[PDB]
Amino acid sequence: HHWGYGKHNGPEHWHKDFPIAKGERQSPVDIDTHTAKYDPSLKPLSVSYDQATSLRILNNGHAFNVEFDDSQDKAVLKGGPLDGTYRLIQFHFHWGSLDGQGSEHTVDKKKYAAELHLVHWNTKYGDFGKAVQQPDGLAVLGIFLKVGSAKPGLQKVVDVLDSIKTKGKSADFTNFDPRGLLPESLDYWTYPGSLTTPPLLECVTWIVLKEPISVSSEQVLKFRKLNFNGEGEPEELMVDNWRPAQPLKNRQIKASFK
Ligand SMILES: NS(=O)(=O)c1ccc(NC(=O)Nc2ccc(F)cc2)cc1
Ligand SMILES: [Zn+2]
Repeated sequence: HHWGYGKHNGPEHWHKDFPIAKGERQSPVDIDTHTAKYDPSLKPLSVSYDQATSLRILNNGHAFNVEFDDSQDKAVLKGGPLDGTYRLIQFHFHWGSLDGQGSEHTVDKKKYAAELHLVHWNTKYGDFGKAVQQPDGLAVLGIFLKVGSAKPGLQKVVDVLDSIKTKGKSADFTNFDPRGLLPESLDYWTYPGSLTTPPLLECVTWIVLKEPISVSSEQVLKFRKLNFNGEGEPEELMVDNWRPAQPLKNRQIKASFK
């Protein structure tokens, strides 16, 4: 039927509806730290989220998205490998059923418990729908989560999850500050890639931070109580909503740090 993360509709099946799944710049990938090349030409990452306007949180049946007002330059990503200004439209996470898996990117084959994706689109293309049709249309900032101490800036997200348990549920989520989800360092790896879910469009400049954030076991346990299904349908826990690493093919991962 329609795509997902189960035995019968999971990542190994996606290529039948989305042939680009076997394309030349698919994501995620394994980041081989010893093979990534330090690029001294990479500019400092500029994360400008002080005027962010969060609107809503939505369970879309695959993950949950915290959506932002992207009709003005309010929360933007610039610099690093990017040319121009990319506006924040939403963030979401991928996570595991167990602490030993859940991230999409891996680092020297290591899987983290989850991965945060802050999705931005290039303002020169006018809107998000146009941007995903362009090779430099999106910039996604990826941040690994490990289980340890709680992340205080994540708790407001965790506490609203009871109100969006099932597919199609949304709730107001204003005045949330995404700066509270960032690690101390903005050192990153970067490569050209794709959306990690269908339609798997090859429109993403990936910027993956070296430094993970820590979240508590209670925080990630609350992610795993979410449902892929809609209300009134058979319950399937929303866990392991990650795509495994894809072949790097003709790409070099660049590092901003030595
Ligand atoms: N996991 S990821 O690469 O960050 C990502 C980000 C956004 C989407 N897709 C999305 O938000 N909307 C969308 C809808 C229709 C399209 F044709 C393309 C994107 C999928 C994966
Ligand atoms: Zn994602």
